[PDB]
Amino acid sequence: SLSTEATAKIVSEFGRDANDTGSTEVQVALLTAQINHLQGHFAEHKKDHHSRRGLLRMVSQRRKLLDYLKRKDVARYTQLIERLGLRR
Amino acid sequence: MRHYEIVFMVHPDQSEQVPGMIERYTAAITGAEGKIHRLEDWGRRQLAYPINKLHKAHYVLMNVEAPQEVIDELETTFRFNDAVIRSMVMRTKHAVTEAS
Amino acid sequence: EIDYKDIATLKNYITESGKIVPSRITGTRAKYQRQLARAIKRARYLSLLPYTDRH
Amino acid sequence: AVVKCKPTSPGRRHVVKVVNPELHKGKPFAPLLEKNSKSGGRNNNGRITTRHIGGGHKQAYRIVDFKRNKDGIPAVVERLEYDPNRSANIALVLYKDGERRYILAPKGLKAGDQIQSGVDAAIKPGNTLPMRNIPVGSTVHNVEMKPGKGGQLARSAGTYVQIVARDGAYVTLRLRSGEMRKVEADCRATLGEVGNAEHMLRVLGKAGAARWRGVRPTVRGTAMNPVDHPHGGGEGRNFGKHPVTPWGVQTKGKKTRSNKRTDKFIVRRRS
Amino acid sequence: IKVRENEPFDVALRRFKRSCEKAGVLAEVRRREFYEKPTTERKRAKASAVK
RNA sequence: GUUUAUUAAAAACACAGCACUGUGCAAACACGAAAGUGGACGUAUACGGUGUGACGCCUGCCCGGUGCCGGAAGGUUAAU
RNA sequence: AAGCUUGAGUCUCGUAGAGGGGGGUAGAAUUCCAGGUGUAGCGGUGAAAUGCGUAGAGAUCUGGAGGAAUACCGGUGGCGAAGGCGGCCCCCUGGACGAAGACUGACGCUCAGGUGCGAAAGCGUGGGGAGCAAACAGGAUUAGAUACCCUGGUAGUCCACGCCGUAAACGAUGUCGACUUGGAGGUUGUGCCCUUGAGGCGUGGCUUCCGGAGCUAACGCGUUAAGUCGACCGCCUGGGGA
Repeated sequence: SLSTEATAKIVSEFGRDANDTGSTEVQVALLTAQINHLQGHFAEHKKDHHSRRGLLRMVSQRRKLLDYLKRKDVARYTQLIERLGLRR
Repeated sequence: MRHYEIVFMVHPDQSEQVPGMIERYTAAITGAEGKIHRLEDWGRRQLAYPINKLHKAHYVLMNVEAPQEVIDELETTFRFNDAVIRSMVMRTKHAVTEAS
Repeated sequence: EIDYKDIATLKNYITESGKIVPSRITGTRAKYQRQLARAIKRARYLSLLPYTDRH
Repeated sequence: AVVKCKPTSPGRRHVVKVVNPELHKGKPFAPLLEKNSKSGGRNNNGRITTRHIGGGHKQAYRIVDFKRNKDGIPAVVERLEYDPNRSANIALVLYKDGERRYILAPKGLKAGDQIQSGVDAAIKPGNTLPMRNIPVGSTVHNVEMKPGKGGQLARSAGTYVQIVARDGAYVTLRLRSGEMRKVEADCRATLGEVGNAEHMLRVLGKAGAARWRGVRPTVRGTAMNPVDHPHGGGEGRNFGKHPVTPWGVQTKGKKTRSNKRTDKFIVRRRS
Repeated sequence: IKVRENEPFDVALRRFKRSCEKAGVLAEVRRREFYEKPTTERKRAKASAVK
């Protein structure tokens, strides 16, 4: 989960167009704000053999929200994959 | 920040150097953003297992609320005179402020 | 409870030879016996009790 | 880092090198450069005194300030550089007065970071703070076996050396040679560590690759004639003797230490 | 409280009853659930005294 | 790659690799009537030496002899 | 195509333990380093050697140091996907579990291939050698003893690590979903109690051992099923030979 001082900085950015913020656009932006934390973490002590299992749990949670959004709205999908560090 | 008891045994013969050592240590810890809650030393205290080959110690306590980023870097202050071993920081088990 | 390093309490849970008394002679639940064993073992690393009364 | 060569064209197959992108390569600071003349493995008495020597490619010498003359001066490390003269590599020290000197490249490889000199200096790595001020348990490098005599003992690559014990006005350290040795504690040392540590992983791969390194091929004693080496060829598979150097010393087990001046500084051997 | 004597000592005092191997730790482990299920036939405690 | 200039052109020698070992620095070792040099502007991932021969399979026994490493009680024993 | 909120995922809040990661650290016994006190023994077997040993072995002690494994606790125990993981401290950190509400609005389940993970032994690049010890030696026992005993000892164990995918990886239970009968006991959430309790009772998760139905040839499984019954992916059809 993410803190109330941090969620409020992301919801105002990925929830501009509409008052209801339930879109998976926000759900993957809030996930990336927590993968940023479990990806670093690494350094100090970059080497690992178990905590990165929690990162590969977030890989499925990310891939699912993108498949769901791509099924939802091709414009809100193609606009979203250009505003985050997605697909190299 | 987190609460730490920071209580070290000290060689029993250093009992009148303790007031200057704890001055030197506290003069580094406030800049490290630590708040002092309780600051004590006893003298004539005993052990059942020998340290520095003695069953006797002075005991010095520096119970603080401090940043978690500086609690092993604390060793740089103990090595600033290198006369004391094992800081024993003891993270959040018990706390008293001044006497209450 | 209330600062665990109380050696007068810890000396009431060991033999004359300093060995940890079995849970059945104190009526102690295993939940507490494991934590009391951890307290007695930690007290050696506080120098309040020898690792064996032999030394 | 360490790299093997691809087996393309004959002779590359076995060649393994050490490589480092974090360390600079180029020309040396000219006021600390000299060509350093060769002996040719011969001395002023007109005879050979060394073997496996001759030729090689062009090389100069980078002058390292191993014997120091002053203290107290603030500095910064301006360069971290490669050195063909030593496995430990080199670093350029810039003192606030506008003065430059070379030192052995510290394990951290970091440039543009300050270091202080003298007994006022902080108990921090790379400071010129002598062993009388340092805690026991610290790492030192280039440990200065005798004070004022400068940088010697434990200065080749991968070294650190830890101070193990105190013995009054002295300190004792432990060596990878199995030796535990006492020093007069006014010694400065490098108050830190030296880099590389990969140099034993190199594989020369080729029969000519020592030739450009000033090395010449040397014949086996039992393959040359009996007039030049105490071995001497036969007769196929002859030997019939105890094995010796070209000068009669038994090649294995037989000892040759004879100093007997400073035994009190050596606390333990073959440890 | 078997041994309890410190300093001066004479004769054997090694062979005792209760605690260590029967009554009521170690040995008899093949009986397993006999250590729990028989309740008031084999277990006095119950609280109010010595836990 | 090296070679017996005019009977051998090589499987030898060298050589990547390897073991065992000496060497704590005023190193061991080498030159040699002895200084001063060379080892090295190197300092134990540095230097010396032997043999075997890169790379892959790997690599046993005998300490009686002789040498080396180590040991000092008992005995032989010189100068004095 | 479009709802719906129940599956699922997200969220509000936190705890114990050998879960993982990076560093800091200590002692018995032993050996080495440096030495003393003292003398024929040590150590061990049904009985005895070799060996260490008078050149001081063993015993005993002062100062220093190394390394494995972390005694007791330790097992009706924890944590975990399996293998497993324990020792003390700190920083970072994975996964589990519940109640009243909030949110998307079937977003879910399984899964050929695909991507991942060793208790050990081994090998590979480089270290390291106290403890123990294959191999081999010395001495015994004996028909012999290639074993046990016993004086030594390499590889390996340890480490920076890499490769492998090895096993009784056997607590023989592939992964998901759901219905049903009792008890003795412990733990962890969560909600209650006319709490005269030194505590009690609901209701989820974990969970030991008996036990009713029913299934199996039989052991037994037994609500954490081998009963009952849907979804997906592999496996089986004599042994010798393989």
